[PDB]
Amino acid sequence: IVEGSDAEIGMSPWQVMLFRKSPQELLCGASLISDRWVLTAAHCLLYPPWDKNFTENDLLVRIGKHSRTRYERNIEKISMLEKIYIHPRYNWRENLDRDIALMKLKKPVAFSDYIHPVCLPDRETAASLLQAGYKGRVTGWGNLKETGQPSVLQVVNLPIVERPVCKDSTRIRITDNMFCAGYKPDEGKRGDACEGDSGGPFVMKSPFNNRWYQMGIVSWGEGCDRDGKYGFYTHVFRLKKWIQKVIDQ
Amino acid sequence: ADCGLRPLFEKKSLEDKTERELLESYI
Amino acid sequence: DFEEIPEEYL
Ligand SMILES: N=C(N)NCCCNC(=O)[C@@H]1CCCCN1C(=O)[C@@H](CC1CCCCC1)NCC(=O)O
Ligand SMILES: *[C@@H]1O[C@H](CO)[C@@H](O[C@@H]2O[C@H](CO)[C@@H](O)[C@H](O)[C@H]2NC(C)=O)[C@H](O)[C@H]1NC(C)=O
Ligand code: NA
Ligand code: NA
Repeated sequence: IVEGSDAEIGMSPWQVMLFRKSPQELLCGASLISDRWVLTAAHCLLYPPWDKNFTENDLLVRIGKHSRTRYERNIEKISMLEKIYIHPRYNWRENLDRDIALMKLKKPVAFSDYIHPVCLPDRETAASLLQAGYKGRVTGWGNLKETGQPSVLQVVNLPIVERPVCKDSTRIRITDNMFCAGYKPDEGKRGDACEGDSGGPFVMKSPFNNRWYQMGIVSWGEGCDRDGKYGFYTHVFRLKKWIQKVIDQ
Repeated sequence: ADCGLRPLFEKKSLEDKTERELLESYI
Repeated sequence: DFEEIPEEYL
């Protein structure tokens, strides 16, 4: 996260860290949507251009974390993956269209003050909150700058941007399964997700029922926190049908 | 269920330092 | 630079 701030304790209890077993390292961010399901970006698990193609056994998910590198004894919980599910129409060849994936845990994780699931939006929630100007929150343990690593989870609030503006900021083809967020140059304020933040959640707190909803997933960007550029996120609601089908199994 | 309600915040009626910024943007 | 995690997690 570039130009963000240290998260408060228990501020993002659904935050999940995808951890690589062998070379123990940070693989991506993710989110907890139930005691047995974790949501993340498809490119965190599958991305042929970089020869990335993880299997259930290549990684672990660490839930309830704050510190990036420390093993948080008595607080974080480490889970193994039973199965990975990548959206069948995930477009890694061109623009990361439908950049979403699900991971089923071998055993349900126990909720606590630091481990709690985030809500997934319904049609009305999406319709009412996904508006240009409305701010969401992005969290992650990724790079603090484009070109280092944070000590603890970082957080930044960013406004959703009008589709025309998102489109005119890049050469990449944008789809309805994406939305972009970030401040414009004339708005002064800054902030963006960066390398390592992939798969993390873009959340919004409903002013109607005061619950947190995950509206997006950190998907892609060109550089980090560059003027005239924006971060792009997977449109969670647009792909909820797939999510429900997988969970319903 | 109780999704989206944080044990250390919503559940205790405590607000985090920047959530108000989000609310204020929902004009 | 990550702290080693319990071996029980493989
Ligand atoms: N919010 C911002 N700015 N960045 C955080 C997003 C993290 N995702 C990636 O880096 C993904 C991961 C998969 C490969 C590369 N990639 C990128 O975003 C690419 C842009 C395009 C790659 C091909 C598909 C369309 C998007 N940029 C890398 C970079 O700018 O450093
Ligand atoms: C990515 O890895 C998966 C396995 O994790 C590969 O899937 C294989 O698909 C073939 C289909 O012919 C099956 O017979 C194999 O059992 C699957 N697993 C393995 C380990 O081969 C997949 O081919 C790899 N590449 C891509 C682009 O997905
Ligand atoms: Na364009
Ligand atoms: Na920018």
